[PDB]
Parts: sequence; C-alpha cells; structure tokens
Amino acid sequence: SAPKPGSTIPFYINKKPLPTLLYFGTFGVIFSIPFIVVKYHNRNL
Amino acid sequence: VKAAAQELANAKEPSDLIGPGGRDGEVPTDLEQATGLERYELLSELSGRDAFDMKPLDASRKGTLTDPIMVTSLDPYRHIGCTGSPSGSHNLIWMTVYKDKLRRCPECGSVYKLKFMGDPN
Amino acid sequence: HGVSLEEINTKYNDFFSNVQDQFELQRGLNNCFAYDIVPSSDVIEQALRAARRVNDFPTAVRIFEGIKVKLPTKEQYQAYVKELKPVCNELGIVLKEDLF
Amino acid sequence: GEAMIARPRLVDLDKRWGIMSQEEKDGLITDLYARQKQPWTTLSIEEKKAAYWIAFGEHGPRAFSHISQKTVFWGTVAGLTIGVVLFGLIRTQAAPSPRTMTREWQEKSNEYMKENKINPISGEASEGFKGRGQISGGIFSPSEK
Amino acid sequence: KNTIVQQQRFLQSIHKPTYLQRPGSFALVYPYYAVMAGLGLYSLYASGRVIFGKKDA
Amino acid sequence: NSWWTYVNRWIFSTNAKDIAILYLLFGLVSGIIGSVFSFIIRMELSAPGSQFLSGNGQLYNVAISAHGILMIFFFIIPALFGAFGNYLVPLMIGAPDVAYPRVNNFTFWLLPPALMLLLISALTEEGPGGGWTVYPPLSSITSHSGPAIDLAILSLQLTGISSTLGSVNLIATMINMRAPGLSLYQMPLFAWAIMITSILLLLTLPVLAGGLFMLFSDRNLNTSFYAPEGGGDPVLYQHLFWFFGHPEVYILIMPAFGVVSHIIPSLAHKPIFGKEGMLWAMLSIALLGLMVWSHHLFTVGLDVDTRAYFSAATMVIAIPTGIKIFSWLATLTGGAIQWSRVPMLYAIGFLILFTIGGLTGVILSNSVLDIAFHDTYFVVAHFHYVLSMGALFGLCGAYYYWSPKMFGLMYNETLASIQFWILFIGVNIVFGPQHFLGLNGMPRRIPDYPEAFVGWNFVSSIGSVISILSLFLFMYVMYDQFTSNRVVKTNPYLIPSYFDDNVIFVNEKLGVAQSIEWLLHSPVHEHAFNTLPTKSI
Amino acid sequence: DAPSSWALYFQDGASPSYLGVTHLNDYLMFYLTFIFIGVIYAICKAVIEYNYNSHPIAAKYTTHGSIVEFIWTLIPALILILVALPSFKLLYLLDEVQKPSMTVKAIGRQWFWTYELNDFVTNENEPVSFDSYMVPEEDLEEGSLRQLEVDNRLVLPIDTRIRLILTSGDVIHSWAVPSLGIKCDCIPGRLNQVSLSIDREGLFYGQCSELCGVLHSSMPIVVQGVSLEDFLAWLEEN
Amino acid sequence: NQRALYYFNEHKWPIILGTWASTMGLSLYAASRNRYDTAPQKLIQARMYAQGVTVVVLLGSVYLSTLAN
Amino acid sequence: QFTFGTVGFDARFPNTNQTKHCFQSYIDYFRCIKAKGEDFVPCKQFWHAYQSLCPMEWVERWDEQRENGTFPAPI
Amino acid sequence: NLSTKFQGHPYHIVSASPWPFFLSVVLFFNCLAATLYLHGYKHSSVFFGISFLGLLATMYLWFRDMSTEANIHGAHTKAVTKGLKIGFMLFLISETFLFASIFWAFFHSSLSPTFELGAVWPPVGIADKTIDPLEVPLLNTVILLTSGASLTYAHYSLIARNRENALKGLYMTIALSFLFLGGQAYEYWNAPFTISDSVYGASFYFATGLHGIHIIVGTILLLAATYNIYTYHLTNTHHNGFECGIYYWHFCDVVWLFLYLTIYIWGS
Amino acid sequence: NWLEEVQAEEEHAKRSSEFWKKVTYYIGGPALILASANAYYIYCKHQEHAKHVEDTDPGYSFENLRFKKYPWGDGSKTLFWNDKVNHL
Amino acid sequence: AVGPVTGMFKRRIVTDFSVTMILGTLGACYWWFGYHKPAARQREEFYVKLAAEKN
Ligand code: HEA
Ligand code: HEA
Ligand SMILES: CCCCCCCCCCCCCCCC(=O)OC[C@H](COP(=O)(O)OCCN)OC(=O)CCCCCCCCCCCCCCC
Ligand SMILES: CCCCCCCCCCCCCCCC(=O)OC[C@H](COP(=O)(O)OCCN)OC(=O)CCCCCCCCCCCCCCC
Ligand code: CUA
Ligand SMILES: [Ca+2]
Ligand SMILES: [Cu+2]
Ligand SMILES: [Mg+2]
Ligand SMILES: [Zn+2]
Repeated sequence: SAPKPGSTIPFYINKKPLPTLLYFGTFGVIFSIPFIVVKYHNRNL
Repeated sequence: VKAAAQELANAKEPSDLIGPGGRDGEVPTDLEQATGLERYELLSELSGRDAFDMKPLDASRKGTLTDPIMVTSLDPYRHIGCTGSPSGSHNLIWMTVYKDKLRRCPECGSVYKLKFMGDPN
Repeated sequence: HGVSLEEINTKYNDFFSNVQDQFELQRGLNNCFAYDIVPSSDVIEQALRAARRVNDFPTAVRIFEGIKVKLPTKEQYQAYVKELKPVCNELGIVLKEDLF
Repeated sequence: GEAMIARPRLVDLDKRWGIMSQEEKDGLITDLYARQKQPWTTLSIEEKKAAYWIAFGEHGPRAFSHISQKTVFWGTVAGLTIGVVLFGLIRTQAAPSPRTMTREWQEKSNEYMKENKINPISGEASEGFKGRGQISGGIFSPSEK
Repeated sequence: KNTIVQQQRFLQSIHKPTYLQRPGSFALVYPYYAVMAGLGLYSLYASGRVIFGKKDA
Repeated sequence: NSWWTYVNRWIFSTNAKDIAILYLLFGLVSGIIGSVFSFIIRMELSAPGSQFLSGNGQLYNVAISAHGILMIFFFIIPALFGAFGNYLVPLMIGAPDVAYPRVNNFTFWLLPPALMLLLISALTEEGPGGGWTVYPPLSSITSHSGPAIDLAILSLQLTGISSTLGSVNLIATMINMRAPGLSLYQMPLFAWAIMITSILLLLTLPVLAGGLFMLFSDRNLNTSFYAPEGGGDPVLYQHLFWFFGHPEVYILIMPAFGVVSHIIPSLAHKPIFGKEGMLWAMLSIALLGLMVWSHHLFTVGLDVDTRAYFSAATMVIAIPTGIKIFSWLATLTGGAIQWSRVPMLYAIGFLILFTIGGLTGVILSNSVLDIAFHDTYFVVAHFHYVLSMGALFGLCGAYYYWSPKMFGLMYNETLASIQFWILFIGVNIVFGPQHFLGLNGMPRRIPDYPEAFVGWNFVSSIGSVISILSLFLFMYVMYDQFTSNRVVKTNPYLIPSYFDDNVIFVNEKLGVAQSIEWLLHSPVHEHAFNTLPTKSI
Repeated sequence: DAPSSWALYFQDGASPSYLGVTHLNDYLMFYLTFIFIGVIYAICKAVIEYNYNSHPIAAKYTTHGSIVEFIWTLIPALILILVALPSFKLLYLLDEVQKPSMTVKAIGRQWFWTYELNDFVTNENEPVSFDSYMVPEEDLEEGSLRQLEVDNRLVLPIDTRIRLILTSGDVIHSWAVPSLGIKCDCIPGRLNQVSLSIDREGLFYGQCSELCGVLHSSMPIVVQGVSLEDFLAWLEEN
Repeated sequence: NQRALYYFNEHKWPIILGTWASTMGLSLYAASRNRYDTAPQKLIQARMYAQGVTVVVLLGSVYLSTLAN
Repeated sequence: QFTFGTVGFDARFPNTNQTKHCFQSYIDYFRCIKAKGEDFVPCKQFWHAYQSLCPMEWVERWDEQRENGTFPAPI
Repeated sequence: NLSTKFQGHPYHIVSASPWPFFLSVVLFFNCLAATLYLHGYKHSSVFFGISFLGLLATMYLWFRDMSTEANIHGAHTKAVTKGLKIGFMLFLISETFLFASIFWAFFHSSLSPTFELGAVWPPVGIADKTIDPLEVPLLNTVILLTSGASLTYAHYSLIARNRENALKGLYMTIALSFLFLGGQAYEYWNAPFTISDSVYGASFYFATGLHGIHIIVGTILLLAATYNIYTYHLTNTHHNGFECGIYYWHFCDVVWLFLYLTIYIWGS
Repeated sequence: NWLEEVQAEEEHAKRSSEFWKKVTYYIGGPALILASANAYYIYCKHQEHAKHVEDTDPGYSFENLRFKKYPWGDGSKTLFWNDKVNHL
Repeated sequence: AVGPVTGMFKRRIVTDFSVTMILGTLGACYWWFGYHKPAARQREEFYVKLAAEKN
C-alpha cells in the first residue's frame, strides 16, 4: 500500500454543473434551521 | 543467548515466529508464548543487537565533503534535525537527507550522507 | 551572551580569506550581513577576491548591493564605493546602479 | 569559451525568458557558466546583464503572486455598501413603532424632566443645557403632523 | 490442555479484518446490526413524538 | 464497490489525520447555526418595542441560550482544540499516529448525536430559558415544567465525555511517543499549548459534570441540593459551575496563542524571541487560572476578605499574559515582514483586539468597580471582544495557514483579504458602541429597553448584518478552493535568502523547514514516518 | 439619574457610595489609556518600518535578552500596585458599618417588587407595605419615561443613613440603581444587607439585573428623595 | 493528668490526619531501599499500612471519647 | 409622633450575610418571654430586633409552625 | 535479513474498528430513552432496557478485539505496553477529581447549616435515627482492607510462577468483594431515611452509589483477569490486564477509607 | 547473566508471596470474625423494633419532599422503600 | 579602509521607544487634565451653589 495522493481528500466530490447546486443548497438548510425553530415557536399564540 | 541468535538467523517470513509452547500446570514465560513483533523485539534484545533504529544523531565532530556523517535508514530518505557543533550551537533546522546525495546544512555547513540499510525492492 | 563585534569582524575576515566553494561563500555572506555590523573595507576586499576565485560575478555585485542596503545614509555608501574603486576597475566588476 | 555570444541571444532577456524550452534555458545557462571563467574584464555588458538576471532574477524560486490592493479596497467598499443597503431593506419589514417615539412626546419628556430635577448637573435639568436631551433626532423622531 | 500455540499459528492464516478474523463471528455481528437498525428506527419515531408533545393513548 | 471503500475510509476509520477534517467540517456546520441565531438576536434588538418576534420573551431567552451554548461548546473547542490538535501534534512531535487510534474516533463520533439532542431540546414546548449557564432556581421544575432542559444537560454531559476522553490520549501521545533525541522541554510551542489545555480540561471537566448531574437529579429524583426549602443553598451551583467556567475561558484561548506563536516567526523570517519565557508564561497562566474562579460572584454578597483576596489574585494574571504580547512585538522588530499574506494579516489583527479586550477585562476586576458593570453590556463587550476576536481570528489564521497542507490546494488571495477586511470592520463596529451602552447602565438579556438606548443599538445592527456577508464570502472562497486545481509545493513558505542564487537554491537548498510538517508532501501521506526522524542528542 | 441620548460616560448621581466608584474609574483609566495608546502605536510602527521591501535582511541572531525581560516583568507590577492601593482602601472604607436610623425591605417577587417598612410600628399598629407595578404603555402619563415608570415609587428622606435588606420569594433577582451606585442580589432564603444614603432631592431610576424568566425587562425601580417634612407627611398618609 | 487526656478528644481529627500522612511518608521512605519492587508496588504497601494504622487509631479515639462524664 | 430608631451594629454578625440575625432574634425573644414574664420590659427589645429584619413573610410561617409544634428548634 | 520484512517503529497500527460509530449511537439511544421514561411516556420502559442491553453488548464486542489483537496478532510490544498504563493513571486522576464534587457539596451543606435545619448539621429529628459506625460499616471496611492483602498475595504468587496460589487468592478477593457489596445493599435496605429527605440523605446515597458502581467495575475487571489466567493466556512478566486492575482496586480502597472517615464518623 | 537475575527475582517473589500469605491467613482472619461477632452482638442488643411513632413532630417541613412524582409504583414511592421501617 | 560601521539597531529601537513613551504620556496627561478636573470643578460648584441657595 504505497500510493501517491491525488491532491484531494475533502469528504465528497465537487464539479461545476450539478454538484455546485448541492453544495450551496445544503448551505441553505443549515442557514434556515433557526428560522424554522422561530416559526414553529409562534404557531399557537 | 546462542539459541536465540540461531533461531532469529534462520527465519524467512514473519509467519515463522512462533514459540515452542508451554506445559499444563505452570504459568508460561515470555520466551515460549510470544509471537509477532513482541517475539522479534525479545529475540533481538537477547541477541545483543537492536530491533529498531532509534539512535539519535551524531552531534560530535563536523561533517566534510571527504568524510560525511553517516545516517542509516530503511528508506531512500530520512528526516534529520541538525543543531550543529556540540548541541546548542545554532538554531535547530529540520531537513531530509535524500538518497545518493549530500545534504549540507544551510547554517553550519555540516555534511550528511545516507546509508541504505534496507531492501532496494 | 558571548563574542563582541570586533572579534566577529576579524573572524569573518579570516574565514573569507580561505574559501573554495560557492555554497560556502554564499552562506558566509548570508551569516555575515545579519550581525548588525557592516565589515570594514578589508573584509569586502577579501570577499571580492574570494568571489573572483570561485568565478561568480553576480555575488560580486550583490555584495555591493547589500552594503548599500544595510548602510543608513548615502554619504557613507559613497565613501565606501570610493574606497574600493581601484579594485572595481582592476577586477572589472560593475555596480548594479550603473548596469541598469 | 573564449568567444562572445551573439547579441540577439541576450537582448531584453527578461521578457523572452517567460516563453522558452528547457533545452534552450539549460544551454544558455551552461554557456554563461562556461564563459564566466575567463577574466571578467573581457565580458560584454549585455553578458553581465544576462548573468545577473539569470542569477538574482525575478523568476523561478523568487516569483511571488501579486495582489492588487486597489481591488481589495474596492471589494471592501462594495461589501459595506451592500450590507448597509440590505439592512435598510429589511428594516422596513417590522412592526409599527411605539407611541412614545414622536418628536412631540420627546419634547414633552424633555420639558417634564426639568420640573422634576432629573440630571441637575450636566443633563436635562442643568443651568444652560443647550444640548439635545432625549431627542435622538433623525428617523427616530418623526414629528407627527 | 495448552492449545495456545496451535491456535496462535492457526488463526494467522486468515486475512480478514480483526473483528471478523475469528471463525464463526458473523453470528454475533449481523443480528447485532439488525437490533441496532430496529432501535434507530424506533428512536426516530420517539423523537418525533417528543417534539409534538403527546403520549400514546 | 466504492460504497464499501468509502464507508471504511470515513466512518470505520482509525487514522488520526483523517478524523481532523471531520472535526473541522462539523465545527463549521455548528458555527453557521450559531451565527444565524446571533443575527436573529441582533435584528430583534434593533429598535424599541417588539419588532420581529411577536411579543415573545421565552423565545428570545431560548435564542440567546442556544446561541451561547452552540457557539462556545460546539464551534470553537471542536474546530480549534480538536480539529488542529489531532492533525498537527503527531506530525509536529514526529510520531506515526495518536497513541489510541480508535478512542479518538469514538471521541469524535459523540458530537452529532449531542447536536441533534440540543436541537430537539430547542424544538420542544419551551426550550432552555436560562441562558448558556442554566441556574438552579429559575431552571427547576417549577418554572420549566417540561422535558426541555433535561436534554440540554445530557447533551452537555456527552460533550464533556468526548472532551475528557479525547484529552487523555493526546497527553499519552506527547509523553511516550516522541521522536528519538527530542526532549519534552524542546517541543514546539503549539504542542505545549495543547498539552496545557488538555491538562486543564482533564482536571476541571468532571466537577461541572457532577454539578450538572446534581441539577438534573434535582428535577426528577426529588433531591434538594439547590432548593432552599429542603435545606440546600441555590448559591452552591454558582461555585460548582464557575470552578469550571473560568478554566474554560483559557482552554478556548491558549491554542490561539500557540497558533500565533507559530505564524509570526514563519512569515517574519526570524526565530521567536525568548522561547523559554513564553513557555513559563503559559505554565504560570495555566496554574493561576485555577485559583481565581469566584470573581464572577462579586455581587452575590460574599464576606469582605474573600472578595479582597479574589480581587488581588485576578490582577496578577495580567503580568504573565502581558509578557507574551511584548515577546511577539519583540519578534516583529528586526525581521523581514510580509504583511500582505493573509495569515500575517490575521496574526497582526489578533494582537490589537485581544489587548483591548484584556484591558477592558482589567477594568472590571476590582470588586468596588464591578458593581457598576456587573450584568450590564460592559461584560458583553469585554468577553465578545476577547472571544470573537482572539479565538475566532486565531482559528481563521490557522486555517488560512495550514489549509494547503491538509487539502493540497491553494485558495484565492484577493478574496481572502477582502473577507478579512470586511470581518474586521464589521465586528469592530458591532462591538464598539456596546461599551458605551454598558457604561450608561443598560442591563443584558432584555428584548426591550428604555427609550434612550436606541442610537447605539441601531448603529450596531448594521455591523451585525455586514459580518454575515463576510461569512458568505468565506463560504464562497472555501468552495472555490476545492474546485480550482491549484497545486501547492512541499513548503510554500520558503524563500531564497538575500545572497542565495536562483540555481544553487533550487538544486542544493530545497527540502528544508523549521518544522517537521513542512517536509512531507502537500497532501500528506497516509502511513507516514516508516522510520522516525532523529535529532542531535 | 436617567439615561440620556447618545450618552458615553456615567450618568449624574448623588451618593457617597457613588462618588468613589467614578473617581476610582477615572484614576484607573488614566493608567490604562497610556498603555493602550503605547501598545497600539508600537504595533503599528513595527510593521511600516520593517516591511519586506524596506528591510530585506533579517536580524535572525538576536533572540535573547536578560535586562529587557526584567523590566518587562517589573514595570507592570509597579503599575498594578499603584492602581491597587486605592482600590483596597476604598473597599474597606466602604464596607464598614455606620449607625443606621431606618430600615427597609425590598422583597423581589416574580415581576414586581414588594417594599415594606416595619420600623415605625407603634400603637398605630399599621406597618407599611406596598407593591410596585410597571405602568402599561397605554396608561403612561404624557411625557413619562416608557419602560421605567411605576405607579408606586419608593420614598425616602435625604441626608439620613438607611439600611436595605433584600430577599426574594421565587427566583434570584437583583436590586440595582446606578445613580446611587447600588447593586445587590436577592437570593431566596438569605437576607442581603446594603447601606444607602440619598444626597440630592430628585428621582432615581433603575432596573433588575438578573434574568428571572419571561418578564426580566419589566421590573423597574424608582426611588424618590424628599425632605423630612415630606417624608413624614407621606408616612402619615399610609 | 486528666488534662492531656481531655486534650486528646478535644482535637482528634488533626491527629488522625497527621498520623495517616506520617505513616504514609515513613513507610514510603523505609521501603525505598530495595531492588525488585516497582514504584506502585512500593506505594501499595504504604497505603495498606496507613489504612491499618488509621483504623486502629480511630477505634482508640472512639473508645477514649466515651469519657464525657 | 414618629422617632427614627432601629437595630445598630452587632459584633456577632458583621458580614454582609444576615440570614441568622432574624432567626437568632426570633428565638431569643421567644425564650425571653418564656422565662421571667410577658411583662418584662427589657424582653421587648428583642421584639423590635426580630421585626425590623424578618421579611414578615417568614414570621407568619414560623408562628403557624410553632402552633402545632413542628418548629425545628427547642423553643 | 528479516528486519526489512517488518515495520520500523514499535507502535501499533489498527484498522477498521466499526464499534466507535455504534457506541455513540447506543449512548444517544440511552439518553433519549431515559429522558422519555422519567417524564412518563407510554411504551418507553422496554426501550430503556433494550438500550442498556445494547450498550453492554457493544462494549463487550469492542473489548473482544483488544484481546484478539494482544493475544494472537502479538502487537503489544515493549513500548505499546506503557501508554496503556499512562492512560489508566490519567483516567484515575480524572475520577479522583470527579469524586470531590460530591464531597464539596456535602461540606458546603454541612459546615454552615441553614436555619430550617435547626442550625445543627444533623437535622433536628434525623439525628436520633442515624446509623451506628460501630456496625456493618466497620465490618465492610475490615473486609475491604483484608481484600487488598489477598490481592497482593495473588499477584506475587503469579510473579513467582505458581498457579494454584494465584487462583486461590483471586477467588478469595472476589468472594470478599461480593460479600462487601451484599453488606452495602443490606445496609441500604434498612435505613430509616430516604434520598428525598433533607440534604443529609440526598448526599449520603449520592456519595455511596458512585462507590458502589466503581467497585462493581473493579470486580468485573478482576473476573476478566482470573478468566484470562485460567486459560493459560497471561505470562509471568507480561500481565498488563492484571496490573491495570490492581491499581483500580487500591484506588477504590483509598476512596472508601476517606468516605467512611468523613461521612460516617464526622458528619454524624 | 540472565539465569542468575531470573533466579534471584523468583526467589524474592516466592519469599514475599509466602510472607503475604502468612499475613492474610494469620492477621486478616481473626479480625474479620471478631468484627462480625461485634456486629451481631450490637444488632441483638437492640432487637426491640417498635419503630412506629406518629404525630411526634411529624414532617418538620424538610422530610419526604415531593417536587415531581416518581415514575415507578403508584407515583409517590422511592426505589428501596420499605414498609417496616419507613413511615409516612 | 573606512573602518567598520555599527550601532544601527540600537538607534532605531531607542528612537521608537522614546516616541512611543512621549505619545502615551501626552495622551494620559491630556485625559487627566482635560476631562476629570473640569468635571470635579463643575460638581463642586453645583453643590456649593445649591447649599448657598438653601438659605
Ligand atoms: C477567551 C475568553 C476570555 C479571556 C481570555 C478572558 C480574560 C480575562 N477576563 Fe473575562 N470573561 C469571559 C471570557 C474571557 N475572559 C466571559 C465569556 C465572561 C462572561 C461570563 C458570563 O457571561 O457569566 C467573562 C467575564 C469576566 C468577569 C466578570 C465580570 C462580571 O460579570 O461582573 C471578569 C472580572 O474580573 C473578567 C476579567 C478577566 C481578566 C482580568 C482577564 C485577563 O486574562 C486578561 C489578560 C489581558 C491583559 C491584562 C491585557 C494584556 C496585558 C498587557 C497589555 C500588559 C499590561 C497590563 C497591565 C499593566 C494591567 N472577565
Ligand atoms: C465563541 C463565542 C462567541 C462568538 C463567535 C459570538 C458571536 C456573535 N455574537 Fe455572541 N455571545 C456569546 C459568545 C459568542 N458570540 C456568549 C457566551 C454569550 C452570552 C449568552 C448568555 O448571556 O447566556 C453571547 C451573547 C450575545 C449577545 C447578548 C444577547 C443578550 O444578552 O440579550 C449578543 C447581542 O448582540 C451577541 C451577538 C453576536 C454577534 C452579532 C456575533 C457575530 O456576528 C460576530 C462575528 C462572527 C461571525 C460572523 C462568525 C464568522 C464565522 C466564520 C468566518 C467561520 C470560521 C471557521 C473556520 C475558519 C473553520 N451574542
Ligand atoms: C463510571 C466510571 C466507569 C465507567 C465504565 C468504564 C469501563 C471501562 C474502563 C476501562 C477498562 C479497560 C482499560 C484497560 C484496557 C487494556 O489496557 O487492555 C489491555 C489488555 C491486554 O492484554 P495483555 O497485554 O495483558 O495480554 C498479554 C498476552 N501475552 O487487554 C485486556 O485485558 C482487555 C480487558 C477487557 C476487560 C476490561 C474491563 C471492561 C470494563 C468492565 C466494566 C464494564 C461495565 C461498565 C458500566 C459503566
Ligand atoms: C450514571 C452516570 C452518572 C455520571 C455522573 C455521576 C453521578 C453520580 C452517580 C450516579 C447516580 C448515583 C445515585 C445513587 C444510586 C443509588 O443507589 O440510589 C438509591 C436510590 C433509592 O434510595 P431510597 O430512597 O429508596 O432508599 C430507601 C432506604 N429505605 O435510588 C433512586 O432514588 C434512583 C437512582 C437511580 C436513578 C437512575 C436514573 C438514570 C437516568 C439516566 C441517567 C443518564 C444516563 C445517560 C448518561 C450519558
Ligand atoms: Cu427580576 Cu430580571
Ligand atoms: Ca426590541
Ligand atoms: Cu473569569
Ligand atoms: Mg449576576
Ligand atoms: Zn547546522
């Protein structure tokens, strides 16, 4: 087991066309979780 | 001692390092129920040689183009941290001693050369 | 705390007197112009002679470049270059500021 | 190497060095090294220029990436402007302000604090008190009309 | 009664990962995987129940 | 099948350096949520009255508590002490890998369930409503009558388990598995900082664990530790918690000290000034960080002598820390400085902001003065100006310094500089006016305020908005780093000396460095160090 | 006495316990401003004068020092001693016990204070007690201070030592008035003691400084100093 | 005497702590003179001796304190 | 009509904490009245001492407890 | 040359180990199930028990791998058997600091009794219904003290290459530990005060339960050690799993000594 | 060489193990039985029981606190509750 | 021979230290003699004026 690393080990794959949507979409959900919490705390008022 | 050295000498692969075994009724000693790296270390220590290469660098003397300091390794490189004349001369500098090439310190000018005590391929 | 600065000057003069390796000369110069002291004109004499011996013109120019950089005032640098002018003519080295 | 090199091989080497082949570079450097063993008094000025450029050049090991500070400044300015505009845009999506945020109420409070002697040293109940008091002014005091 | 050396030599003929090296080890692993899967499936539903406060009835 | 290989590599892994990336990414993910919660808080607190939250107080309390817990327990410690404490120490000291390779993996994998538990807690009927330091009487069954604050305690206990079990193998690694010839006293300063933080964590975490479990039992098993009705004292919890609370505000910062100490000399081309002095200053700060904990309880009403002593032993800490600052200054005077590099920018920006924060801290160490600032916005200004400026900046500097080694790709420089400048300006404007607000006497943890505290809050909200744009820019630059294909050399921070030639340097001086990690290939190998490095005895 | 608009420093107050805190703060700031300016200037100047393009040659052989370190370790110690001496003299002077002439109780309930005086108990047999409730916004008198006004405000005489005893019934509260420089914590089960002495004849506002749940922002405190005759009349009214 | 005897039970805790520490130290010092005894092995015997002496002195103190007539 | 007078400094409780002052005053007053007689004038002093400090929300509880006999004190 | 076929450093290289990803999940299950149960959610008692069984199973599966690697792979060289002691010493230090929190709570609640407790540490009423320290506690401390001598006898007999005596000593030590646990349980079941009774009981039970858990762990460790001995696995010079239990037992002994000195005699 | 050191170490171990066996068989034994006899004697000395006292200063406001009902049993019982010594 | 030239680092360091100390002292002195003393004077004047007016 003596390979040469390929200069990439980021826990996933990145390309331009399709994966860019997934990378920046997953960023939206984490950015929106607290808004979901706030909205759910103000439904029975 | 002689038995240990003879046993160590005649062995081809790591799978051949197995002790004779103990006997029922008495606790077994390390010399008879040790396998793998543990047995390797035990036999090397008994034989008087060193199992692993962990000798610090040779601080005494200064290297020269016609008389370099020999750094032994099992690989075509070995990282060494030079400090220079009797330890404390200049600031510590790390470096890598490539195969078949002379590594000259950029501060004290000492010369180191590699000794490949290993298997080429 | 150890050696003064006058003994440093003498030691580096002695070292520059006898050297026959480009790497040796370059590392000696690197370690010399870092001690807060600019050596006297004799040390520069020896350094230029050594550079001539090892056949490295770029170092012969870089020595004067470093002298100019380290000195604080222009008048001192002008005096330095004036003192070493005849050697510059003899060996044929050309100062950076004149080359371009 | 007792013979000089042709002039065109060394002119303005700074720009030409960018585009070349390893063979040509190696040949040029080895020729220069060979011709540097003769006494320097016989070297041409262009040869000295080329040798200095090759040795203490601005390429190879010492060629650093350049950052245009003008771009950094303009980017920061644009970011600040966008931030301010966004804050202003999401400020107009809130609830109506209280009833005590009116210039008339602020003036009434300023006049009322003088009767009760509040801050009677360097405040609203001082001797001259040419200051502002509780009138934050600006959009914080939209005088009702 | 000392089979230590014999089994020491025998078990070194297997190149499988250390948690499957011993013979007959799948029986103690796969049922465990199934049990953990069931527990996690229940745990998701339990958390969902907790969020919307309600006790089964 | 690639699925099996992927699962083996990333889930059933035992490689020390391949777990650090997981720590870093999870820390970033938690930090995003923390920052968004802070943005909500600061947008609510802009103008007087109920602006955005429809006249809700419990929701705001939940917001502040969750923000504090998320950004102090799940963001800085895992992304700084763990992400960079595992990747560099084995390399820096010259060891194959951590002493216990799978205990580290177990320690990491306790975080995701803890975060999920905290989120479930925040989503229950009420949620944690007592700030990031839950207090006994307000956080007993009488007020929070639901399964909301129980989960938030189990999450903290799980995080404590992870920290106290991951801080043991580091010590066992730096004591027993050093390279031949290298002694303990000669270890790099970053390793010493990591060792000291590990010692502090190991010593202090279990006390908080016990206190939190006592509080948890006081709600369910009918114990009466913190109930004045049964015979307890509600002030005991303060002692037990703050015996750990302070030794945790030094655990957060010290890795930043190490990172700056390793960033300055590398880009200043001069060795650090007085290494032994810095080591002894760090040791003294660590030792003196345990004998001063009650200075958070000046208004509770302790006897005079206790207040006098605890105020006398708090100012002393300012002597050693100060030394460190001077040393870094002494390092800048003399050496060539490349100030345009992003790591140097962050290192320089760290000093000014941290010294301002420390001076502000020294302001409110006296017992007499503390009555005019306790539970006001001056404390908020002080501790934010220290944490979000000395720890966050240290983290960003460490990332921008060591990213090419971990990932093997080079980021953009213009965008990094723009992000740094935006963050600097935004945070400074955010935390400037809070000083005046605290000075004028405005309490903290109030969604609404009197009518005269409007201007400064309205000013600070703008900066709070700008910082989020800075975060967006950081996300974009991190993305662009991964999909640019910009190879990086072995040791990018090596430049020829003044007299070194361009060919002699290339063919005779390459492969040199002042630290081991810069000798290995840019995407460091998996099984590095077949034969250990050696040092002169 | 009350917060101002765009204010920077403290607000005007009147109390012997408040005249010391501000003076000590000014004295300490005198020392701290010099250090702040010096450090920032040194940090900024060390970079402009040693940048790469001006100082290519590094002084890598100077990483030591034995007289500089001593001064580093010594001067801050002197600064700390100089700042500390008053900070202890004032503390011990302030904590001593005078001869109080009146007593009050400030029980901090959930979202409203309960004031009580029992000293004047005599054949009258009417110990005085009342509760302070924040006035709602709609009920505000014209020109009043929103979020800082109460229907019933504590009334005390001026130039007379007063001893305040503080406790609570539900959770940890805090009685805090900056104008008079008072801040103490009401913990359920123990009685905290504080000394107080009004100096001027005015109104002083404050708010609680320890969160108590959902209405931590609606527990204002109002103290009114009045002459002796006015205090006697007010007491006779109740 | 009847005075030192009353003193004994007047302060019985500091004597117990002192004798435990003294036995620990004395045993540890005495045992540090042999060859085939690892450090934990040496400390273990000191722990045992200290516990035994502490127990016996505790029983003695409990017996002595009874004279409260 | 109204004369300013209250409890002065006491050496036993100099610290800020005064939790024990009210308890001690209460117990001492009740022991005082138990002995001698209810008409003893000096005894009355303790009365004031335990009325100027106790929040008056505890005195009622203590009296109610002492009614049946569950008071956690000798008297 | 056989050296070239081995590795250069003595340290250990591990692989796979899928258990760490499962122990954390089981802990999450345990925490959630406990939270649900304490508040009385329907169909939430079997969940807790199954989660606990899963935890025990995963821990056993983990600890099997270490034995497999140490007794067959032969990867426990002279240096790898020193970190396994340093880590245990650090863990013991951590537990020692944890055990001081409860003592701090007890001392704070005892030195300065509140008024509602009668101003005397033993709360009025509860003073007359305490437990005599000249009773079962004395037998328990004597048993725990004489267990150490048996343990040392077993260890030394093992070192001297003797089998019968080592097994006999381990048998006596385990039996005495069981007897101590039984006595403690008996004393628990015959106390006239519950946990929710003032702070005295809430501290006594809290301080004793932790010691009970620690001694149970120690007993399990000794059982594992004796089973390993009986199979002809442990040698005379390499018995790390035994020296790692001796320290735990003696630390428990010392902690019990301190606990009995403080709580039983002083605070009563 | 090796044999001499091993033999000496084994001899020392044997002697010390014999000493500790003697200690644990001749000192740790009698004390155990004596303590057990003392415990039995003191237990028998007060085997009167009759621990049923009611209304004699009951409750005291700090015994049998019920902040939250227990989950096991009816809802107001402890874990090791005993109906023979514990009274309400 | 122009002789060795030395003593450059010390001059620069001393100059920087001197200017830094001068600036710090100037700032502190301005703070203490430009804000504190006028405020104390104003407070004393107000109190004495009130006391005189009381008559
Ligand atoms: C990384 C985090 C961090 C760090 C490093 C510090 C460092 C310090 N902190 Fe603080 N602190 C917090 C995080 C931190 N703190 C938090 C989060 C809270 C709030 C907790 C809560 O909400 O309850 C808090 C609250 C807090 C309080 C409580 C006030 C109150 O609530 O009433 C006090 C009291 O003294 C204090 C003091 C100090 C001091 C003296 C230092 C010192 O370490 C500072 C050292 C630095 C310097 C001294 C400046 C540099 C030195 C020189 C330039 C030399 C010259 C200096 C002199 C001559 C003095 N801080
Ligand atoms: C590390 C700790 C930390 C950090 C970073 C922050 C960041 C911020 N905090 Fe806060 N805060 C606390 C710790 C922190 N805080 C604590 C402990 C409390 C007390 C809670 C309580 O009272 O109980 C508190 C309370 C608190 C209050 C008081 C609320 C109240 O009392 O009512 C406010 C008010 O505005 C506030 C605002 C902010 C803002 C606007 C930011 C940010 O906008 C600052 C700028 C930072 C960013 C924009 C993040 C950028 C992130 C990156 C760039 C990622 C880098 C990652 C890698 C390189 C891997 N926070
Ligand atoms: C509340 C606080 C307690 C929480 C519970 C913690 C429990 C785990 C504690 C750590 C114990 C193991 C550490 C040493 C490992 C080691 O070093 O093992 C190294 C040895 C190596 O063998 P060798 O080299 O001697 O073989 C030499 C051959 N020639 O392998 C073992 O013998 C494995 C032993 C496994 C059993 C250990 C005990 C397991 C825990 C029991 C309690 C479980 C219930 C807990 C309930 C909470
Ligand atoms: C577990 C890990 C803890 C870590 C922190 C340390 C805390 C201290 C140690 C643990 C508590 C010991 C209590 C004393 C034991 C005892 O024996 O209690 C005795 C008492 C009974 O007495 P009685 O009144 O019936 O006697 C009457 C005599 N006539 O039982 C109890 O009331 C209940 C105690 C057990 C409750 C268990 C609930 C567990 C919930 C989940 C916990 C979290 C799990 C997830 C963790 C990641
Ligand atoms: Cu009462 Cu906040
Ligand atoms: Ca608002
Ligand atoms: Cu602190
Ligand atoms: Mg407070
Ligand atoms: Zn060297």
